[PDB]
Amino acid sequence: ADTIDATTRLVLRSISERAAVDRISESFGRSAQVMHDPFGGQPFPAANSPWAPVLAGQFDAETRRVSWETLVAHGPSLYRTFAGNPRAASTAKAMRDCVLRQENFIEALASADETLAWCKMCIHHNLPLRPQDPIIGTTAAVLDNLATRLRPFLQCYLKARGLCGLDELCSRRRLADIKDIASFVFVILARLANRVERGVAEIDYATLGVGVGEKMHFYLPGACMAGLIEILDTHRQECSSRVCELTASHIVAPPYVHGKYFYCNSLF
Amino acid sequence: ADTIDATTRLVLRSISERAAVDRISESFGRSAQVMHDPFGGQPFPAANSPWAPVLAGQGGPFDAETRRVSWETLVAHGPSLYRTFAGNPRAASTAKAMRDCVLRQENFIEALASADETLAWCKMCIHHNLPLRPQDPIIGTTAAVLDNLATRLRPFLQCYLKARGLCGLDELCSRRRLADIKDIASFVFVILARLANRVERGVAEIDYATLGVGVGEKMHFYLPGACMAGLIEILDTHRQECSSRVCELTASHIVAPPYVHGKYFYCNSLF
Ligand SMILES: [Zn+2]
Ligand SMILES: [Zn+2]
Repeated sequence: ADTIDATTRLVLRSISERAAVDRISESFGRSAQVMHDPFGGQPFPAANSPWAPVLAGQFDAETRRVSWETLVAHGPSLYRTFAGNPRAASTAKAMRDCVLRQENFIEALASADETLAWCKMCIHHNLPLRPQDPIIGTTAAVLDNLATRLRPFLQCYLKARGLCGLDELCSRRRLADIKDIASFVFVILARLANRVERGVAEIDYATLGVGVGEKMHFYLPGACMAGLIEILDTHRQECSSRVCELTASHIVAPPYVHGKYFYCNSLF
Repeated sequence: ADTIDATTRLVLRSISERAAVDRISESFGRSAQVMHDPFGGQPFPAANSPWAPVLAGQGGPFDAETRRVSWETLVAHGPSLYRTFAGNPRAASTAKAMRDCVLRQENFIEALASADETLAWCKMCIHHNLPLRPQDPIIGTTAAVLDNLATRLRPFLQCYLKARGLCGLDELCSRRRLADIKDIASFVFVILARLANRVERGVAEIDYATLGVGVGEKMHFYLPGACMAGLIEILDTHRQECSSRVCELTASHIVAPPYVHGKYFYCNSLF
């Protein structure tokens, strides 16, 4: 019969023996210490780089904003910085992974666009797509973030479109399944993340839906953000579910209104 | 061959034709307006309820210290809130929808607290021999705290679970077997996955066995606060058995989330 074994039950209760405010502050202190100088004195070289501000171990969207034209011109420089500094890149990748997994909804949308715009730029210049660089390497993080936030909404929305469920889209990972902006974002990110996870040497352009001799003309920078905000707004015109309208609305307008009832902690 | 069809490419490119700063302000306005009075005329009745503060469309952010209860207080006052949930299905569905959104956007410490809130609530129901109902706002949003914690801890747990000789995160949440529980991490994810599964299957009431509790038993193995205390602990101690620098970095940044590095640009050509 399936059950929690006796010894494990003791392990779980024994948590109380080592739980205390003091112990918590000491444990936090050790993690805080790690975050003080994570690059350990081997940051990205920033000499003569236009990306120096974001290469340092020192984020405001508007402050770090670039036009597409600027990304085309200076993109290769950042690409070369990533490729030429493996230790810093692994550091950066680890940190970026955590950032993307805790970003709010608007921030997550921007990270999705940062990812695809970065791929668009590489394809524009006929550069290989490098799974090991910090941006492509953390595709799964923004995918996971967006899936967690949008899953309830997409359960209804994707049904209205007559499309596969979110889980199905992300497991099938077929270009042929893309029929709207939601399926585009999740299928492409899922395809990209899957290639990264398998540890391929480089990522085929077809992964991004780009054929031989073509470029990523069907994606414009900002489309993830603009597109997903729009359907969160417009789906209510075709849907009679109040629960759905609340869900869509609260994603777009996140200030807390209701839903927490108590905090109970007997241990510290 | 596998390709993005031409019709869909038209749809995708047309996003630009409608994208504008104004349009975004208008859309945000419509969502903000819904959130002005989400219970829309049918709030929880709160007369002579000790839970009145958290039953209204509150005016400001949830305060963990103000809304703190001892286990003894939860046992005493729990049945009242339970009765309010069960007695007001329309208000409860509204509450459940909002809580689901909250839990899916909470930060790591908040997520831990919501896991304990969920399990302590279950333990209180079991204490009183009350049915576990999927329509209950707290039980009903189990999947939300599950998804959030999984998103945040997945890279850490890949290494940690392997060191403990346990199943992977995905396997744990797929198999959903009590026999796979051998530590706090597997406990939290297996139990939440089991509970979330019963919720989505729309059962009348959820068997206590779902939470690993047999006939007449009281969930002795769970102490309120164990999710938060336990998971904070392993994020601290795993580095002692693991030689990986980047794993230590991952664990530390989860515990200490202020931004340091990792974002490179913002590019939006549409608005
Ligand atoms: Zn809907
Ligand atoms: Zn490790």
